[PDB]
Amino acid sequence: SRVAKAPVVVPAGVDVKINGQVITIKGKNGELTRTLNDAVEVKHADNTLTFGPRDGYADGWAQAGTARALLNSMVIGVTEGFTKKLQLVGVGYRAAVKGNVINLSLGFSHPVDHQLPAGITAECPTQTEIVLKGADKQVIGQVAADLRAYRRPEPYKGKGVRYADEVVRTKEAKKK
Amino acid sequence: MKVRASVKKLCRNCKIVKRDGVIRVICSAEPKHKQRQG
Amino acid sequence: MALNLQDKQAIVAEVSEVAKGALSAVVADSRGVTVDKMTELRKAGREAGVYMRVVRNTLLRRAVEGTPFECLKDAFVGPTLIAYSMEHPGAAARLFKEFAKANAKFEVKAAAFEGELIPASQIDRLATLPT
Amino acid sequence: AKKVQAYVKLQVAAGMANPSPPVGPALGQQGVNIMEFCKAFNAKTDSIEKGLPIPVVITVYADRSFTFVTKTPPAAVLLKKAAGIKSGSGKPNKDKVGKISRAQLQEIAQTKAADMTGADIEAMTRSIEGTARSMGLVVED
Amino acid sequence: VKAARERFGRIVQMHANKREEIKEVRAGDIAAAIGLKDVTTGDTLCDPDAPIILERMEFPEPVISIAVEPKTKADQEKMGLALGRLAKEDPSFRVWTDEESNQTIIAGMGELHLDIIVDRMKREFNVEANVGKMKVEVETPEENTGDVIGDLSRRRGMLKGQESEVTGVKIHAEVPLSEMFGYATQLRSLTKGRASYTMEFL
RNA sequence: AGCCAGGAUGUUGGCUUAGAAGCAGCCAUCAUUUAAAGAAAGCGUAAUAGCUCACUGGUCGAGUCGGCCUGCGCGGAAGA
Repeated sequence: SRVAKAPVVVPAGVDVKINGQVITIKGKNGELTRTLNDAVEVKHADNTLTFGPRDGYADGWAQAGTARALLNSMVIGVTEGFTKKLQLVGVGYRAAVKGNVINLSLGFSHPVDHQLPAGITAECPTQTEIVLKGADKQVIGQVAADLRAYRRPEPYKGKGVRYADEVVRTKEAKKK
Repeated sequence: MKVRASVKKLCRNCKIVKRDGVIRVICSAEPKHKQRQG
Repeated sequence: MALNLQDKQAIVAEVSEVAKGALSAVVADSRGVTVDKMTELRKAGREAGVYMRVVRNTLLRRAVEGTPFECLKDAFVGPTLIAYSMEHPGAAARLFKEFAKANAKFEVKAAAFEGELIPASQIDRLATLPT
Repeated sequence: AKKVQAYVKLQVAAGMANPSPPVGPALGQQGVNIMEFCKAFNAKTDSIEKGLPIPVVITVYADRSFTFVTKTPPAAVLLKKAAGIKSGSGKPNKDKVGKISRAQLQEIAQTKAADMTGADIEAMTRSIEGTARSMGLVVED
Repeated sequence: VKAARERFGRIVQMHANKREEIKEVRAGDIAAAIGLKDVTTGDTLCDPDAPIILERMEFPEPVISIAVEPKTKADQEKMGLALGRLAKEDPSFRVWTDEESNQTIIAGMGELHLDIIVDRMKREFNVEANVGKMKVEVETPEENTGDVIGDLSRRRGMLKGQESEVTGVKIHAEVPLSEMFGYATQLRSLTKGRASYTMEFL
């Protein structure tokens, strides 16, 4: 509603292609396509984007705000890309990457390999750092969470994968 | 969590969310303040 | 209690104190220390005077409404907080000195020691008057 | 390299400099020893409170030494030895909570206006007047 | 130290368990004497003229007391001799049938210590026995204060002094005597095995 | 709503004068010192630090906040 009542400042240097309800963008980095909800109306109007209630739907403004947020995320994806940083607290937790299939060494008993989707560059600056970059907020977050879910941090020492910013709620075991 | 037939805000940081119709209390301060069904 | 009526009143109630006395001061909100800015506004109240209003109700529109009747350049208050410290025995007294010397140390920042010069005269500070 | 960053309020009445033995040094975070335990308080702890309450700050700075512009004669001792009645809060609503008068106010105004000052010498005087009056009872002299 | 007369018959110096009898030991050697029926630990053996004492007069205080009973009520003589011999061997392990009622109570220095004692009783001096059932002062690192006191307040424990030294914190607490029953082991798991205490009948 | 930050140095309180700590018991004690000082907010509460009761100044461009009555709904709601 408020966010939907605001123009997307699509800079010059990215391709905008709106059609029906299916939307497509083409920036420096990648290419992003998504069909908005039926209750959303879009228009360019001189180097920007609008989202309003297409008539005959009750949550027109809600769907319009969701679409505004999604289109901004896509614009800034193709503009500057996204980047998720992941850390590995835990003894000998390596995150070696070969090709685009991370080889997570969390030492359960067995090897775990994570097949990334298309659009994720997963380098490992240190032994215990992952840096997923790419041009789609949703898939980068979802793959970072599929990783972190391998070893969610524990409350007692924090062993496991965590986002670089994630504050873990470390707690005391017991009196003993 | 807690499946009390009456969920309430036990702390200040508890929030009432209605995912899937089910009215839940989720608290990002104390995990013992996690309740399920209004 | 910085409501609309209290603003309509305190705009003139704060224009008056700087329109009858000397220039006033303004102090931002960046980092006051347990000793530095606390005891510094203490010594400000001590030496400067017991009439200075270190409070800040310096909204841009309230300023343009109340203060700008005299010295109408008060509505640029988009900058930070104001510690209004006037001076009793003439213009640019110990309060102004302390503010101008605090804008660089002994405080967070004094917002360039704003001051209020009724003249807005040519480019010269009040220093060409020796004996 | 600053003033007290080690605020740990555990120090019995000023007969001895910050008496650890009594209340118990639960505030065991103190890096102070027999080097900084007799440097400045031992030599300037006479004309403030000799057997009265004068709360000591926790200043331990990184000049590799301990020194600062210490506060004035503490109003906590001024209004408890200038009173006669050494009472205060706790039993202020039943009986004498200590003595506080205009004479004690003038005393503290002319005494503790050196370093424990506020928005005036008279304003720290009103500070000492509050530390004397909010005891819960005063002698209306 | 004992002011008595001891004599030698077999002198054995060998590996941990083996025993290679020799004829004499010189200064700087370490050997095992035999038939030495009088000297306790830390007591000085010497010729009729040599030092009355040679330092070493201090070893710790037991921290854990439990009672014990054999399978048959009347093997308590066997048990008392076993626990007099093992007590001779370990000076940090007492035994005294407290004459409050009659109960033969065993004071070691740890739960596993007393396990070792009981299984040595069952194996060497074979008597299968099942074990059973003040102003405290504690030192501990200044990180486990909250839990040790939670533990002390968890027990019927009132406290005396909230004083912290410099390499830790000295806790003082008034707790029952029928209580705590394992306070050393509770404390050791609780304190990261880095605390001592004392509980001598306020 | 979202953003630039500021709470004592009479004050272990004059305190159950064993403090039970600028935010244990505690009485109450703005305590000028103010875009602020409560002798008590979650962190250590028995105690620092670094986020900080409270409060506001600075930002920022149209609505926002809680209640009360009411309709129709939602959970409560498991058996062969």
